[PDB]
Amino acid sequence: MRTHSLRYFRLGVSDPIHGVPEFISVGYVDSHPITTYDSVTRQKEPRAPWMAENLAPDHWERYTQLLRGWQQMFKVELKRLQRHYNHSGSHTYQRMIGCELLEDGSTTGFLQYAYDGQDFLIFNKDTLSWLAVDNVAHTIKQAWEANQHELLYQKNWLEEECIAWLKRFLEYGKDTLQRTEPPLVRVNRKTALFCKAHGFYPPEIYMTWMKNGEEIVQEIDYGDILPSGDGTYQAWASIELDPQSSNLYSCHVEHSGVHMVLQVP
Amino acid sequence: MIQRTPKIQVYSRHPAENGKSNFLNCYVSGFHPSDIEVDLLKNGERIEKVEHSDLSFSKDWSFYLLYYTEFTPTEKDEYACRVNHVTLSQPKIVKWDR
Amino acid sequence: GQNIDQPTEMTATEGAIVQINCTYQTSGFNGLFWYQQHAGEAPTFLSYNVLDGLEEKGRFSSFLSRSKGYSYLLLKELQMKDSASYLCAVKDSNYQLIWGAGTKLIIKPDIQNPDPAVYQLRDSKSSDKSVCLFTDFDSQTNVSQSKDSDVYITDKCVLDMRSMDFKSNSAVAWSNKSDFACANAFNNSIIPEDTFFPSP
Amino acid sequence: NAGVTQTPKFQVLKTGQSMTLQCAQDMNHNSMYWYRQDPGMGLRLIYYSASEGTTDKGEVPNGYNVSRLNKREFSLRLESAAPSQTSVYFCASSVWTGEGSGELFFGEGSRLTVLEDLKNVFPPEVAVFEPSEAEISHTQKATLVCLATGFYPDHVELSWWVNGKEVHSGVCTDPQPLKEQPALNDSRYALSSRLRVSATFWQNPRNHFRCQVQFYGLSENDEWTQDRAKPVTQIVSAEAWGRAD
Ligand SMILES: Cc1cc2nc3c(=O)[nH]c(=O)nc-3n(C[C@H](O)[C@H](O)[C@H](O)CO)c2cc1C
Ligand SMILES: [Cl-]
Ligand code: NA
Repeated sequence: MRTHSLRYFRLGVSDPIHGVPEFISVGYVDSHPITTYDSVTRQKEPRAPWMAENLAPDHWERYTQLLRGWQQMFKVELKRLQRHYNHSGSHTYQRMIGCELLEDGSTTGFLQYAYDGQDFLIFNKDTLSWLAVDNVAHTIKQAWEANQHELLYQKNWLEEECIAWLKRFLEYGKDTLQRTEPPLVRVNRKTALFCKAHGFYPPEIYMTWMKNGEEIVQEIDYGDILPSGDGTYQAWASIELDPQSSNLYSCHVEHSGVHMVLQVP
Repeated sequence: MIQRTPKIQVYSRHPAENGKSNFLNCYVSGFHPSDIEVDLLKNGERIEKVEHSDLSFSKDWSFYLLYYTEFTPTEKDEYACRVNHVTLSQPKIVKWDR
Repeated sequence: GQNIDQPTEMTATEGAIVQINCTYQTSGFNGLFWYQQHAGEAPTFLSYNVLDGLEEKGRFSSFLSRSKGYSYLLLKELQMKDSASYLCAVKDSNYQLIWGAGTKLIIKPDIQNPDPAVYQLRDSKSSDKSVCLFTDFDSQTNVSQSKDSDVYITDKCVLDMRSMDFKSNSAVAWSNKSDFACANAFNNSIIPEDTFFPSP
Repeated sequence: NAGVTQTPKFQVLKTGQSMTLQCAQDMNHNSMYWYRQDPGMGLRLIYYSASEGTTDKGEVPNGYNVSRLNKREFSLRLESAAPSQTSVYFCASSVWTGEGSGELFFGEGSRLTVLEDLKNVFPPEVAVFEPSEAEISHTQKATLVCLATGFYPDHVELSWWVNGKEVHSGVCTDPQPLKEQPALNDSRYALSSRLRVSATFWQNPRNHFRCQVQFYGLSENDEWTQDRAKPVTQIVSAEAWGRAD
């Protein structure tokens, strides 16, 4: 298979605007949302049909209870942070935990926190320690590292549980996650040459411009990989033309183990 | 506190062809914090029936969202995306360049 | 199905070592707990393992093998106060605890100077019962229940006279029958040949 | 710093009667639990409360309901008690749930016995038997025996009291009661205890020995229609004085 990943995020907001949830948690497999929970609905719900169709109601009931607890814990943790930063107003707290199963069968696992959108604490599951970016984080690092058993627990979760669940979800969603829709690629002039691709899945794609068989990495404008709305993606890359010399330009696209070259006449 | 301003990209689902139904997309990404206002405009006027994905989370802690509406492009009709964020003193308009 | 298995009961000798095994088959794994529960008391936490290996905590060590789905609780230098039930529990993929049924650990005291005897206690003026005490025998002796439905025999009990650093086993037998006598109260038990029977 | 405090320690119930068990923790824990413990099986979760303001069923919720009244308290309700709910109930708490290594902290347990009728509830008869003179001369020690007999259900606490103070050294009480008629499901119970002292201690004529059995039985609200005395919660004791002879 291609590389796949499972990730769960949490967002906490300390003084949210009216209606906006103080707490949101969403899971993803690759780029696909699979689950959602927030402090308004108080329910964990599927966000992909292949998730809903394979997990019975008692599953959603169980994790609804767990997320209600995680929500309270996140509030307490954010209250502690903003008090120790001595910050007024509304601030954000974020968590991301997840794992990857790479093509060669190796795995990775990660867990980190952010305050106001900046790295706050980063777990190292090999040295079993927390990296702290400032002295507020340093205080939390010491409290968490004093609980050695919970660091061992997270290492096991990242390396064993997370990968087991990812494989389970990959099979649930295999029709979606393991498919391939090759790109449709074209060039036009706008003076710069624009190489454009659309209709492809998975979103991972590499487009670049070659001049006379040499890759001019610093002379290329790489567009973002963007969702088209229908489950497929689009992207582009442009290079500028030298009107003082003749050169052979070619757009190169790699997607899901297939390479394409479009030579510009 | 570092706040990140939204990147705003306006594009059709398929390569646009006048008289052929399509979807106009506004992809807003890289912003922080998460509160944001997004409208699609037709000729300067807000389109009513406009859908959007749920708030989404990036690994670098910023957020992103896709706003879209079904439409049929013509030669004369101009489209744009209007976005307000705490990082923007006034709303920013990004026209659809075809 | 998910299940967890541990032996129902184990008996070891004071001062020795005992290993209590626990095997589990679960929907995922987030750690294995051992708890101690003295008779008629609350379970109390002893240990947690989640990666492979052995952790020591005083006289107790806990071992885990995830690939074998196996743990043991190791108790060294056994003392009488270690007599208790030991509960194994696994937290599964959904963070739910699956509890083993418990291992009752029985500790045999080391009886320094056995002096087996059956004594007739004095009658109470408020009771029709005659009461016999089998005491001071070594811990290898087993006390059998009564075969006469009107004779009651309790199991051996270890008492600790702490000032004298002295422990002793005893069992009690009583009845209100006219033919009941301490000389025959424990006839259904295998008792030491040299058990002392004071004259009536 | 009380930990987990649950009540009552003991309760007899008639089929169909309601009962609320209380539980409170003062450890500022977020998660609370109600378990039942029965012979031959592991603890079974009845209901739990992952956080203040939420509860959900465990493995055996039928016949029960709970109230997470606040962060500290988690009550368990038996609205219509059934014989199958005869069990020992444990309340527990943990700092959080949905984490790996955090342990449970347990309350002391509540022993419930549900009966079709209270006609077979009896307090213990308590008798104390003085040491054998043969034991005293052979060992220089003296063993008193206490017998608590004919009680039902097995809701008793036996203690020894020497010169008006409870003692534990030199005491051994059977961990489990004996069934006086082992073949009956409603058999009454017997319990024996020993207190062993030095012969010198026994031979001081002013030393006083008391065996006390607290029995948990009926209360004022329980209906009683039998000819014998209502078997209410009560203390039954018997005594002995040291003998100089
Ligand atoms: C089936 C399943 C669902 C989970 N759902 C969430 C979730 O909604 N949000 C989250 O932050 N972690 C979730 N987790 C991940 C993990 O249990 C949690 O982040 C712990 O805090 C990781 O130590 C889930 C785990 C499993 C096995
Ligand atoms: Cl993929
Ligand atoms: Na119920």
